[PDB]
Amino acid sequence: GMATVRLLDDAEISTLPEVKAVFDDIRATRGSDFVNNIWRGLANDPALLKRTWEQVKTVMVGEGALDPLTREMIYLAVSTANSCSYCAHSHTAAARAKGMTPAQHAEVLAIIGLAAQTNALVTAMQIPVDEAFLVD
Amino acid sequence: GMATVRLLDDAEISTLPEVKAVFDDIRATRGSDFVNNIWRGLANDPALLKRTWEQVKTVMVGEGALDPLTREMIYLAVSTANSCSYCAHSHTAAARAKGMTPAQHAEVLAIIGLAAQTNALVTAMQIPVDEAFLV
Amino acid sequence: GMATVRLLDDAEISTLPEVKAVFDDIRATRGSDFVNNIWRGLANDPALLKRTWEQVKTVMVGEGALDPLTREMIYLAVSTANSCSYCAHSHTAAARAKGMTPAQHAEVLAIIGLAAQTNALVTAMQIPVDEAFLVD
Amino acid sequence: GMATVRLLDDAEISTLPEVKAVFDDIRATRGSDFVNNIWRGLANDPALLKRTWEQVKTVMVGEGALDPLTREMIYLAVSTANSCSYCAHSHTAAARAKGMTPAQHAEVLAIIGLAAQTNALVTAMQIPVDEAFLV
Amino acid sequence: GMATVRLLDDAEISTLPEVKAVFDDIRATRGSDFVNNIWRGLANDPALLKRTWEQVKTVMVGEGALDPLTREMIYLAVSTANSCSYCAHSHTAAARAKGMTPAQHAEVLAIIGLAAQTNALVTAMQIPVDEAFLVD
Amino acid sequence: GMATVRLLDDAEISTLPEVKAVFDDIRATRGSDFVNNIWRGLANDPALLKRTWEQVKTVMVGEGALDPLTREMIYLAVSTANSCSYCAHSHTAAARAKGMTPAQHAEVLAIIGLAAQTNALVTAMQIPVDEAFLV
Ligand code: NA
Ligand code: NA
Ligand code: NA
Repeated sequence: GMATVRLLDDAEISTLPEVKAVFDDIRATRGSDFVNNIWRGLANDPALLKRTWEQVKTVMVGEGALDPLTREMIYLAVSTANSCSYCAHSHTAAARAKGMTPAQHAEVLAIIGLAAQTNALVTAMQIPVDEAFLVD
Repeated sequence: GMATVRLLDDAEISTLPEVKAVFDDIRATRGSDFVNNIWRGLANDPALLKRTWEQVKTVMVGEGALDPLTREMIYLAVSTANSCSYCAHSHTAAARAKGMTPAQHAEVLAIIGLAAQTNALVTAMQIPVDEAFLV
Repeated sequence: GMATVRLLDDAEISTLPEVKAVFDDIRATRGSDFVNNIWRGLANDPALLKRTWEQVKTVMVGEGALDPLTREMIYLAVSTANSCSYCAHSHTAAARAKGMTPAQHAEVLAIIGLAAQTNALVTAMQIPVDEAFLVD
Repeated sequence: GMATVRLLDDAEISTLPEVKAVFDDIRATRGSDFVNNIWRGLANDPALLKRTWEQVKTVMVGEGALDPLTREMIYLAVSTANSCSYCAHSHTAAARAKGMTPAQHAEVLAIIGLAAQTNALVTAMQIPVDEAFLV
Repeated sequence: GMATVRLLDDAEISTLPEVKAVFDDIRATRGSDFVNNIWRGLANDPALLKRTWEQVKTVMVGEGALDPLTREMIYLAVSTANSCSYCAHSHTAAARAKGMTPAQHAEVLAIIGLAAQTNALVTAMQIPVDEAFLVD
Repeated sequence: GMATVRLLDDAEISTLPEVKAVFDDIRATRGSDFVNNIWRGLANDPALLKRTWEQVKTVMVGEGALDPLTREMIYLAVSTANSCSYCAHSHTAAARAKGMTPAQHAEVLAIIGLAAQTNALVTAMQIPVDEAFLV
């Protein structure tokens, strides 16, 4: 296929208790029977699959200091700066599912573009850290 | 110096009308006298200085989609993923000044670490885009 | 095509002695008549093609401090961190050809994910280098 | 300070039972008293500290696919390609402590430089994936 | 489609004065009726579209310290180092349109490869900045 | 030290015939006695030192497609986008020594910032490649 690993289908996963447990938890957690490809590739290693899902579930689900949409927008900006194409798609879809409006999307993009610009400029100028930033 | 350009000080900026216009605008906009070093470096090219500041005002300052703190936390996240040291400092400072609490900072860091990991894993596996995402 | 440069075929390469010399050496070295696309794009500039191949041959082939499989796993991790999609494919194939097991692959992935995480966290925290790391 | 978070010292960690549990576990695991600064930064968020340490133990410590040194050299390579200065230092130190010799270090650097170059060249040419790799 | 945003067509754009103004300026500036996809995705947010185009027009068009071809080659090298696949294509096409020869292209590639190599080596070695570089 | 390898000084290089050959060649090539620290780090692996220098001479030095300054400015741009601090310094210095003026430096920075922004925006939107670019 196009991944460097096999993408496991539901039929195979039902024969793999460790993997089925994780996939059913994803579905129960997300409120949808759709589980996206990232998980189907991680499924080749049950231990990694569970470590990754447990993190995602802890960080991105439940009460916390930031609302779920805000968390997805941060995830989307990070995915972009890391130039992960799949991640740009999945987290844009997830942001939309968590209520991201066109207006909000446009602003997220604007920030990602501006930040990339100023980051590059700072790096080219080798701006030293202001001493005011270093006070305890 | 330590930068690859000179960092213009206030004394020099006094006699540079196009540049003082921006520094005045920055100070008038942030309510403070302190202008950080990025701007002092950009000041070598008054046009680029103006363009950069205009973008920052439009995107970052005022009524808009997202609150100022949310914008700043997205800005911090980008700065980290792009590996810019100065920028991590500057935008951690900005987010705090815009009211980022310890609790919020901890969750931003957790999201940044987690996204770094999944991004890396997806890239290694070369996961193709779900047809669902394309409809 | 899809590359920003032409991909040279065997028929054309046989008319180009400088390029044919390199391609035949790749085949002799690798023990296979298959030469992958990277080389076919580099072939547009014979000098660059030979500089690149000579490096690859020196670093990745022959006795050295690390075994060939270990070298490919490092190459694969680097390719990933540099987000080169083609390189993720080619070096996963090369790692497999050099004996990488499913278990080993899963561990390489695990390290790449964990390292990306801790690298990001360190960068966000701007952790200063421990003085113990700086002793001569 | 120089970090964007405080680096908890042993005195503070003494009275932080969830955090001392991890520092004790780290020390008990590495056989040494020295815990590097990354952990002291992570200690501000005891949960993230625990999660990060659990991953490191599972992936990096003990019987597994690859020897500990090989794991460390892959970790070093990633850290370099991601451009993390602290991490280059920390994992060069770890690899040496796990027995990386001058000769091995030189070859890792050579591979890292070479991969950087070919990755860059492939990206510029936008080489499509061979159909062979997809069967 | 394949973008995470809609790509606006000419028919729709003619109903959107703000967006049509920008697109016609691109065409007038570039001397061609072809406007590439980046602009059609930015078109979902007129304000961002105009901010981006105004920058591009100011920096990349008109008299300045560097000739237009040189500007495109720098843009292409940056795009590559940022691993933006679309940008590698568009700026290679733009460089060619501004007169880039095969010989020049090969040299740009050579520099991009070499720089990526030395940058990686310096980073792995953590080479400290020579004091000679720090004199005012 | 501050580097993860030792930086060989001229005294050590005196008695290292393969390495002095390169340092002599570098100095003979640049017309100057000053050899920057990158080479002193590479000198730990004489073979890698030689390979790296051979590439630099072939690509960067002499008659070729592009003038030496243009090559250096492309090299600077790459170094910035790859986020290498030392390299930003070294290649800003090289470009100046090869005649980069304030005006040229300002435009390089402007291009680097602009490309960073559009690259980021294209990646976020996942713009597909125009069929025009593929004919
Ligand atoms: Na002054
Ligand atoms: Na204390
Ligand atoms: Na000495």
